Amino acid sequence: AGADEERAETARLSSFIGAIAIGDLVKSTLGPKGMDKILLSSGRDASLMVTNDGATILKNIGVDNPAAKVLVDMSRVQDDEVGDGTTSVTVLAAELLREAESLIAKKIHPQTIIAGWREATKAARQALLNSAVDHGSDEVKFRQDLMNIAGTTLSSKLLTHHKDHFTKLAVEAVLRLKGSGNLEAIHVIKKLGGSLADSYLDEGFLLDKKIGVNQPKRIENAKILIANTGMDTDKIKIFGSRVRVDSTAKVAEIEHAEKEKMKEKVERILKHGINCFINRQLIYNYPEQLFGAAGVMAIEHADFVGVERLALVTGGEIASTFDHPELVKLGSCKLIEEVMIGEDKLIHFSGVALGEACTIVLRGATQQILDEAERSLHDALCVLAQTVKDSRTVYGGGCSEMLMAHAVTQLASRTPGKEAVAMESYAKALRMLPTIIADNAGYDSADLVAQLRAAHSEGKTTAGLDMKEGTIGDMSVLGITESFQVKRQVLLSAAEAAEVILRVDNIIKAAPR
Amino acid sequence: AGADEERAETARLSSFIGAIAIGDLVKSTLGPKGMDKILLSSGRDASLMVTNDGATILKNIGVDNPAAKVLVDMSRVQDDEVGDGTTSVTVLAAELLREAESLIAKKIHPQTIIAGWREATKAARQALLNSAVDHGSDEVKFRQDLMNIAGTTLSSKLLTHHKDHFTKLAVEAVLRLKGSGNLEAIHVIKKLGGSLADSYLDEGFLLDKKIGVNQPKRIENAKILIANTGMDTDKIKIFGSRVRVDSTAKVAEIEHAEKEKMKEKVERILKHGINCFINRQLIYNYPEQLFGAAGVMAIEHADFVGVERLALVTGGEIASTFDHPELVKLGSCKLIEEVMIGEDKLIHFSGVALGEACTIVLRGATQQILDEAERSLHDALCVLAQTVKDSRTVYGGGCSEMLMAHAVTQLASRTPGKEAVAMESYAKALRMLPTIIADNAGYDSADLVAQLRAAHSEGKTTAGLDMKEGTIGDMSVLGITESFQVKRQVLLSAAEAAEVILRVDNIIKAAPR
Repeated sequence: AGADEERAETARLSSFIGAIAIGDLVKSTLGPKGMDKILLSSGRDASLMVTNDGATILKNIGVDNPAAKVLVDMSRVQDDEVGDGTTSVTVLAAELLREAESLIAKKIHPQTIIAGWREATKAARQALLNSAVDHGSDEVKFRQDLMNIAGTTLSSKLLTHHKDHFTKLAVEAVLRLKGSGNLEAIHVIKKLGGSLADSYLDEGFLLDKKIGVNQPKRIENAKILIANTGMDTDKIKIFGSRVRVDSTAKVAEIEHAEKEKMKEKVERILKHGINCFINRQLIYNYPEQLFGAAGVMAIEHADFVGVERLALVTGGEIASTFDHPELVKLGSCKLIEEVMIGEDKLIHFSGVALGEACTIVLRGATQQILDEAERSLHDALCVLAQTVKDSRTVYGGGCSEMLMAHAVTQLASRTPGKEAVAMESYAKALRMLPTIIADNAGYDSADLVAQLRAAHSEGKTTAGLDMKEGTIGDMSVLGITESFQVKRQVLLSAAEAAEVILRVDNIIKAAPR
Repeated sequence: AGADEERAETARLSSFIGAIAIGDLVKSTLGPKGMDKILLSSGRDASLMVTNDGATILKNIGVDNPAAKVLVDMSRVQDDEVGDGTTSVTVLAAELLREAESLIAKKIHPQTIIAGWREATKAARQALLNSAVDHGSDEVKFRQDLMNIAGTTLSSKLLTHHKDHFTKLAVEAVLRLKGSGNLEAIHVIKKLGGSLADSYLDEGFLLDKKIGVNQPKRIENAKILIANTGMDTDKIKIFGSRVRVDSTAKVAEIEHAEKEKMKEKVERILKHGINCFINRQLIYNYPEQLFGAAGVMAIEHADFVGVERLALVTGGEIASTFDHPELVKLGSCKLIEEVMIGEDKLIHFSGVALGEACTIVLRGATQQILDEAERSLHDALCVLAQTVKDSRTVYGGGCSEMLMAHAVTQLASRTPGKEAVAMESYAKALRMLPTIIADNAGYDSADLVAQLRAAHSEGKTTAGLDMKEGTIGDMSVLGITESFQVKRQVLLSAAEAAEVILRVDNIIKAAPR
């Protein structure tokens, strides 16, 4: 914010360079046959993280001075709105900058060209409802639940040999989730034990905390108690001061007063039959001895985020002062256990009556490759949730991109003068995607482009790029699909992201999320 | 002393340089195709200020020694009477200085030449009587409310693709505003999302605070409580002074006394069914636990300005001590809730019975330019208030400037030789405006000048510069008009502001501190 004012040819360059740098790397990550990239960095890193998620690495690091971090930051909101699919939105935005070089020859007002985006809105709209896509998504569904798009998201991913099976699991998770109540209460955690499943579906919530060395091993017909206020007692406001006493015999009454807090907790805890206590904060030591004899399992410093999800699950409770027990607290009673899972001990909450919220647990052999499950897993939750609400999708594998390109070529001749060259340039941008997908397949890129264009022109929406084949094939059999709004938003977002580059001279940061 | 001293050519020149420097930055700003400017300076500035409105930026900063700050100050008096819309008054005054170069081809007394300023008065009258203007815009008004001047103020702003729709909305806001109420209760915030409307009109008030993580999600048949005094207790008007109590046993009573403040609050609260509590200041912790269990949503440290506006809307209240809830307070009861409109959550107050005090919330793409709208809408409220009050307007798009220019050319020849040279210089000043509006359009400036003059001299006031066409067109169809007093004052103000600089010869500065 101190200066570094750049104009026209050089200012354009800073954005232009940012777009080209990002485009080649994200480029290798598209399609069923994606390429893994290894990153090395110093200071609070430790090792090479292999991520083939075009958005995860970009979010993690803001490496340098040029403007692109905000453009990158934006893709996550897109994830919120529709998710990842396969990364492609960033690539299209970068490629319109390529013909900026052609424009120097044009030599008038770059802003005048910006008009083409006003037409770009038309292009976004024309693409919309002309694609001819899938139909159905009835609700729950028997065999269309998955073995489709999640597989596509993971096809580019290394884990597919084992994870194609657990990618399948994710849709079961979405079916329970759907109804009235938004996106809430979804939690999943990694484990180091190995099994031919690589995942377990928990009917309840997974935590990872323990009361202490002593206490009963298992509880039956468990009741749940949640307290806002801590077990600790002493200071308050209007302290009563710091004390000295006349015989050190009265210091004992102070000790006695502590016992009263212990007694209230045990006397009404017993009537309920209390099997487990969960508190989101520090716990006072005296009650700890009490809980072990009673036969009650308590949790010290339980995290608040886990608790809120649990409340929806159990049926909730009204959390206040120690009066909180019995009726003011609602507790589910199926099964609460501390269960050893092949090695690292954890606590399992299960059998929730509500059914609205559930937790997913992962297992594996034990290596860098097994850790990618955490990487892949974040991606799986978002893809499926989007598929239900949009109720619309598009054909993947580049099928969508070639058809649109045929239509846009016509447009450049149509538009007047100055607009026509700029509109034309946007059209040729779509051409690179077919080439990028073919090259990584191990087949000659030049042959692929021509054959691809002929099939899309013909009118078959299903036909697309088949990398294993090396030619063009039927995308629908493959099961590669993209959500409808991913394409709808990218067209509008690319247009509003590219325009800002030429128009604002002074950059840096501050504002909304 | 050692102070800067200048004579003849240099003294005049310092004034001369200040006028030229301002004109180049301001020229981009004028008319339906204006440019956004960002100025950065170090220290006592903090962040980038980009102001579309020319008057606001000049006032703010006194960058250097050369005099121009006083000329700038005059624009604000104009602003109270009318001000904004588009800025053109400053530009015209600056160009009058360029012809002074020709004045050296004379040499003794500029004051006889100064007769031109008197001549300028003659020019002002011609503008004010000629043309046709507009009449009514009498009060409330159904279709003449907007799609006129507000659109034009916005036209110089880039956002006007979807924005012009937003400008149209603002007149409805002024209709409620106007009356004996004066200028009060108007608040506007833009939000993340994507819709064609890009804006929502809220009959109530928009706020951004939360009681805490806990509390009911939505309140229905809401009762609103506003308190002047905080929930904090320990002071009073009579202290009971510094506290030391003979032993530790008594301090227990004091804690219990605190409970009475908690308890009084609940007893009054339950009968009413209180759904929301808003306090302007720090809030004591004990009540916070109470509100959550009850099912009441409270707001901590709410801004006072928002509160006053709300009182007029709800029906008001006598916000005193805890005796405050019930009949002494009036609470509107439609619906108060926390809503995630998109991906950012805010609290919405709506459904006010009174009907006169509304809040406007805007939707945009996701980045600065949208905040530009925050800039523009605030400006908009002032524009509408003046247009109705003035009851006078002129045609926009530079239509006004060319007509006056045709009349002034005759005047130069009409006067005797020396008067004619000075008289013609004022006349040519009007010529640059047609050129300035056309140049930012993206069309060659020279072609535009010849065609424009021919249409105005014909006798058609409505005809003007059409940037969208690339030639000239009918201004009236567009719906672009400028407030009438901007023209009276600029011509009257321009003469004496510039004149004081010339009237003093050989400015000499010396012998100070």
